[PDB]
Amino acid sequence: LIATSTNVIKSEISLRILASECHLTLNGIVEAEAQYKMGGLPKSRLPKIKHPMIVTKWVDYSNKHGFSYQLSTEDIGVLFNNGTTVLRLADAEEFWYISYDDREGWVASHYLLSEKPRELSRHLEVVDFFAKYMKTFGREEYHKDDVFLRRYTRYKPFVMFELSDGTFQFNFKDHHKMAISDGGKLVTYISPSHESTTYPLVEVLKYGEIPGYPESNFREKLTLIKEGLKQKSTI
Ligand SMILES: [Zn+2]
Ligand SMILES: [Zn+2]
Repeated sequence: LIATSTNVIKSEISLRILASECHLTLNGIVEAEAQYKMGGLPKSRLPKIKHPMIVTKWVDYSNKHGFSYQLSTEDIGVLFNNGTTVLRLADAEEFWYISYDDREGWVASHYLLSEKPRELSRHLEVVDFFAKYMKTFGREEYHKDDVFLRRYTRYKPFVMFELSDGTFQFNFKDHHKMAISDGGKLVTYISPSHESTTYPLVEVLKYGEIPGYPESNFREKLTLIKEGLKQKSTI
């Protein structure tokens, strides 16, 4: 696998955290494969099926001062070239400014668009551009499921998204998408018509393919996924 591009992470602590999640779900995938091959049944209660956060839209321009994406919450993020992020909530009133922190890797600050700080004014002009184009977070109820994009990597066969809740999303050339969550225990298949279905990974392995989508070439995709995770874990 040869990454054509990826965002630059300047923080060693951030890189450690990223590598840990890559390591974590790769281990999970390998364990699911071991359960399939050797038949062990974990004492642990099975993973509750929960649809993960997904990236529904993204764009990688060179001349607009950032990478941008939309999430299934309809939140819009801009990943700026210095590695900071503005995450604009779908309500079009609140946003997070996310920057580096020497203790936690990333830190997020809560703002209102109506009370925009002057030192983020140009950031929000860029965010406004991408909002037009498209059309960490505490424990408050409105924010407890908030997620942002920590790292993306573009490969020829797929683009890989690493979300802040530990979910990994893989968009393949054939417009089949797969998201791995819950430490590699759950796989979410997103069809080319955006029909979303989530399964325990071990169940898909035993079945041999994604239910309802025999053309999705699951085993090749899972191999690519493992290669992606393995590579990113070495940084
Ligand atoms: Zn380990
Ligand atoms: Zn808020």
